[PDB]
Amino acid sequence: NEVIKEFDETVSQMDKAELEERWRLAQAFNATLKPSEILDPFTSEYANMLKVHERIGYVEIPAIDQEIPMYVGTSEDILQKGAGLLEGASLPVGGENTHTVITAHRGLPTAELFSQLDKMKKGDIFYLHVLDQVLAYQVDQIVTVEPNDFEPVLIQHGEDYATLLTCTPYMINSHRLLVRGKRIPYTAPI
Repeated sequence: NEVIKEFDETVSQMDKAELEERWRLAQAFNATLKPSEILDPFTSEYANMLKVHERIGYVEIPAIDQEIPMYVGTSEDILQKGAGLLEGASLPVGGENTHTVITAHRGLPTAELFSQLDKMKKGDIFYLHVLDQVLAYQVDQIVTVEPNDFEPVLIQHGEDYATLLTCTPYMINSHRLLVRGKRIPYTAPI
């Protein structure tokens, strides 16, 4: 809402060369990221090039009428206000051999957040708005796993993936719902 408008307003006032340089720095990070143990979020400075007044963009999910601001990390402060980029995952700038993981609560009293993520189906398309770029991902896999069974958020060579992660069943939170999309061609209108 206000936060998303503010983000896009700020970006539109930024220097084209700086936007380009920031983007390449994110790509460099994604090109050199080593596999690491990725923990369940519910129970740094490395993304600084993406930060615009602490936000790194937003995730747009037309299937559930959501546009949710994104931040770095999964602390409770972050998750009370938007979605968080998971520690150890790729930055949300795409590229071959990348897998970004974006997490949000299955609803809060005053924001639906990922409450309706269970409504998403294979073929649905969601969009990551990062700096002045918009990256489209099409849902190709939906699984629910125990917090201990987290292999599906790992980097797969040759692919460009983005997973939306929340808790499930609603209010029972015994498991995690992972909605995986694969990059499809899309560029924001100029």
